[PDB]
Amino acid sequence: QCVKLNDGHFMPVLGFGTYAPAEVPKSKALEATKLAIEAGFRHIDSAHLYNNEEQVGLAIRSKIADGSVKREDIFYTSKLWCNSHRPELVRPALERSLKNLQLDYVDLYLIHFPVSVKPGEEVIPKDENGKILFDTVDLCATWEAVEKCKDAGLAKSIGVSNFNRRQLEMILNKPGLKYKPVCNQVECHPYFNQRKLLDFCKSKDIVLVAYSALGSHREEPWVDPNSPVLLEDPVLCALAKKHKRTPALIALRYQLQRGVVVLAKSYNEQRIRQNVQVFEFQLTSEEMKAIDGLNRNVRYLTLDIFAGPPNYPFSDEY
Ligand SMILES: NC(=O)c1ccc[n+]([C@@H]2O[C@H](COP(=O)([O-])OP(=O)(O)OC[C@H]3O[C@@H](n4cnc5c(N)ncnc54)[C@H](OP(=O)(O)O)[C@@H]3O)[C@@H](O)[C@H]2O)c1
Ligand SMILES: Cc1ccc(Cl)c(Nc2ccccc2C(=O)O)c1Cl
Repeated sequence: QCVKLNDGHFMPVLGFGTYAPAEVPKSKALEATKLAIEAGFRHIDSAHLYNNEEQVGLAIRSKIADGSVKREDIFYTSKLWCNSHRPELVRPALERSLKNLQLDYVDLYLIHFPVSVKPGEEVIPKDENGKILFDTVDLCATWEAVEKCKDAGLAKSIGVSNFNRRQLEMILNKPGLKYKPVCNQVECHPYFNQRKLLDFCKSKDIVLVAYSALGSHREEPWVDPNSPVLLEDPVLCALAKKHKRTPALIALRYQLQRGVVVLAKSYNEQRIRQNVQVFEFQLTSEEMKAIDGLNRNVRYLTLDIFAGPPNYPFSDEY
């Protein structure tokens, strides 16, 4: 149920997504994460950006309090947001997440997105024309500061998110590198299966962690409603009928069988319980190949909001 990371720690291969659209009230993240843990999730994904770490930590700590799990059974990821890329601000951001969580360490701390914005409590600062107030930070300098968080024991493992290949080689080839990224958390699903980036990550012992593995929240204005609905896919639905599963389950199983660690968000008790059944069955080689054909280079989360600056990850081929 776990993949060994390039730093020797273990990451459960199914992870619970906690991000939800802003309209969802904060209290739902607490109850959803508790259900997820009860249902069998041990890997929990959050971030400063999500504004739920107080609730997600309470949920985690509640299931420790009631004897469900031990701290060491839980793999909790946080992420450094773009307003704290500056080296001096990286540890303060990690310590703020920890005080919010009331946890002593995160199992994994990621650079969330490689484009920096102006420091300040505003996660998306903007000028009067509505344009983003970008910042100028050496991402290698950011990484050195993330590394010291591992030195200090505040983050068991460290990694990146939304990095392309050239950005991974920039970390990888940096002089004096102490710690490789253990993972690169990116959008990945049968409509955007990241085959090329996945093959690169493997080459460097970097785990690819798939987000929007189920086709994403589809929340406007982040995703176009005219994009195809992954979970309405004819092939996924046929494999669902054949296996007596669901299309979400097919989508999730596909990643596990190609060596991708897979996130899955849901605030619904029924589907939270359904999704941990990804371990109960398996796809054949021919079904895997059919799902491979579904690729349409369809990115749900383009994050145009942050395009323009060079660090914008999604302009390269991969
Ligand atoms: N840049 C980043 O690092 C980044 C970006 C995006 C996401 N993420 C992270 O990774 C997670 C990925 O999820 P996501 O939020 O993009 O969405 P997702 O996991 O791809 O899909 C979530 C959506 O699918 C629905 N769903 C869940 N289980 C289902 C099931 N069994 N059957 C049918 N529908 C189901 C959910 O509705 P219900 O809640 O009603 O079930 C919700 O509308 C996020 O929560 C977040 O932790 C990271
Ligand atoms: C503005 C901006 C820029 C980059 C990312 Cl990664 C995000 N993050 C998300 C955007 C939409 C939905 C979910 C997220 C997420 O990171 O989970 C945002 Cl809000």
